[PDB]
Amino acid sequence: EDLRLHLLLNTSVTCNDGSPAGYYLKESRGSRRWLLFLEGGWYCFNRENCDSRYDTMRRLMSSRDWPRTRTGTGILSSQPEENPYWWNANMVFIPYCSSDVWSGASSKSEKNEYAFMGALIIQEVVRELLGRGLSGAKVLLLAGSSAGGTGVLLNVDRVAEQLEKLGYPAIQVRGLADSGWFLDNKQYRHTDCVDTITCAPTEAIRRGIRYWNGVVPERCRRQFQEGEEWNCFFGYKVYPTLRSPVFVVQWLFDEAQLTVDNVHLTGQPVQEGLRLYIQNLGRELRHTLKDVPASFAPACLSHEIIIRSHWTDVQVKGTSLPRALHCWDRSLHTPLKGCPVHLVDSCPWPHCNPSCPTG
Ligand SMILES: *[C@@H]1O[C@H](CO)[C@@H](O)[C@H](O)[C@H]1NC(C)=O
Ligand SMILES: Cc1cc(C(=O)O)c(C)n1C1CC1
Repeated sequence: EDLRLHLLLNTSVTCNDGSPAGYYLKESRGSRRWLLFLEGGWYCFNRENCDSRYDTMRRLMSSRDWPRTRTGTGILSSQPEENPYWWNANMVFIPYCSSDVWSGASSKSEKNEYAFMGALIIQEVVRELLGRGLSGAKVLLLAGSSAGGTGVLLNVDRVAEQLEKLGYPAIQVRGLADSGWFLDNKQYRHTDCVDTITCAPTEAIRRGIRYWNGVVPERCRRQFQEGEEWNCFFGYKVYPTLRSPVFVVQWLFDEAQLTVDNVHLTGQPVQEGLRLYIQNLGRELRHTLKDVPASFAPACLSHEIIIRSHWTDVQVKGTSLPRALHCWDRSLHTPLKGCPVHLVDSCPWPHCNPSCPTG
C-alpha cells in the first residue's frame, strides 16, 4: 500500500547531479523477508549522452522531482492476487539515478561533471535499512530489471559481503536478475557507437565501465584482469563467479538486446538473413542458460517483466514465474518433485510460447 520515499541520510551518496539518492520503503513487520528492487533505464557512457539524458530523463539522474510515495506493482505488490510469491514481504524500491548500471563506486571528483555512485547507493540503502528492521531479516532478495537486473549480478555478492563484514551473517542474500542477461554479440547491421540505444553491447560497456569507473565482482575481475572488466557486465561471464544464489529471468528475445543489435521488427516481412540472426540469438541465449539451475527464459519478444502488474500470466512448460520462484525458495531451505526451477523455452521464434505477453 504505497512505499514511502526516504532520501539517504549520508548526504555524500548522490544521484548523477549531486542530489541525494534514496529508496522507497513499505514495511511488513510480521515478515522477515526483504525485497530490494533495483530500477532500470539504460545508462549513459559519455558526457554528451549524459548531458542529453539530463534534458530528457532528468529523474534518472536526480532526486529533486521524485514523488514522496510510489505504488508497489508486480513482485513489489502486497496484494496476493497480483503477487502470489512474496506479497507479505518488506518492500524496497531503489530508484536508478546514477546511469551506471549500478557499478559506480567513486565519489565524484570536481574534475568530472556527474557522480556515478550506483554501487555505493545500494550499500548505503542496505546500511540505513539495518536500523529499520533489515537487521532482523532472514532473507534479503536483491532484485532488479534491465539495467537493474545487470546491477543485481554486479552487486549481489558485495551486499552479502557487506552484511557479513557488518556482523549479520544470518541474513541470506539472494539475487533475482530480470532482463539483465545480455550477449556481447555482433549486431545484425553495423552501427557507429554514437548513442545509448544503438551502440553495440560490447563497445557500450567498454566505454561505460571506464566512464563510470565501474566496479565488478572480485572473482570475475581477477579472471579478466586489468582493462577487460567490461566482460563482467555480461551475465554468462560473471554469473559462474558469483557465490550468492541468483535466479535469472530473461526473455530469449529481449527487446533491449535486439535494439543494441540493431534489429527492428515492425511486422514487415523478415528475410532469411534476419530470421537466421534472430533464431541464432535465441539459441545462443538458451545456451548460456543451460548451467543456470534457477532460471525462467520464455521465448518472447518483450521488455522486462517482474514489476509489471500481469507478471503472473507467462508460463514456461506449464509453470509461472511466481511458482518457479517459490520452488527456488524451497530449494534453498536436489531437484524437487512437482516444483521446477529450471524453465528455459526451447522453441526457436518470438511468441512460439503461446503465453507470451501480447501488449
Ligand atoms: C558516508 O558516505 C561516504 C561515501 O562518500 C563513506 O565513505 C562514509 O564512510 C559514510 N559514513 C557515514 C557515517 O555515513
Ligand atoms: C548492461 C546493459 C543494460 C542494458 C539495458 O537495456 O538496460 C543494456 C542493453 N545493457 C548492455 C547491452 C548489455
